[PDB]
Amino acid sequence: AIKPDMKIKLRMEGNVNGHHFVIDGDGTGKPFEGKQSMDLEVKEGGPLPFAFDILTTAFNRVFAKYPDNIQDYFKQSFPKGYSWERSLTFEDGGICNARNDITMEGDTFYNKVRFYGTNFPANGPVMQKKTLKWEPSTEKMYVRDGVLTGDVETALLLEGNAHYRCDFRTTYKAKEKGVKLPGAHFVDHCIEILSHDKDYNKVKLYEHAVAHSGL
Repeated sequence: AIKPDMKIKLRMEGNVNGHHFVIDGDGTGKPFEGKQSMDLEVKEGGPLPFAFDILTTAFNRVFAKYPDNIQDYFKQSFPKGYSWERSLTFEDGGICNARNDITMEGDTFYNKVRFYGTNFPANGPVMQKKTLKWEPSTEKMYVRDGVLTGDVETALLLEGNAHYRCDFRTTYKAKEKGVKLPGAHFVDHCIEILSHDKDYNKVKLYEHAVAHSGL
């Protein structure tokens, strides 16, 4: 069902601190190598009045290198696909909720992304655009009440040698009843903006991910 080379199509509609936007994406990935890249364009609401870095993790865990010894929930969820809901809790009270419904049509994944942020302080690094990047992290994967869940404790690097801490919780649900849940495991990952224009209206994004048993 999943080919060594797959395409990505994306539309995100969201609002952060009452600021509405629509952002489209076009990309390619190697599901078996755990690599994806995409070109993003802001279609409405630009130039965004907040850090682009808070949207980047909302822009498909099907593009993770899984070893044989861990059940790959994400490749086995296709062709029907799966959804996730995610909460982002920042140290300064900022909160985001994001959801994605992922379908596959031939060699292409379609992503319907929604993103909602609120309670970011006007003087904070997100609304002042002082964020530099996400630090690489490890996702902890386990089952909570019959639902595959993942936790990430990570941080944004800010200008002036400071970090801005964020906790992620994500839940993942296959469209097909019957897709067996995996055992607990880890996913190492890195996300990078490879290129951008002046106000981040056009952005090239890269992600690489590897699943392991922590040895």
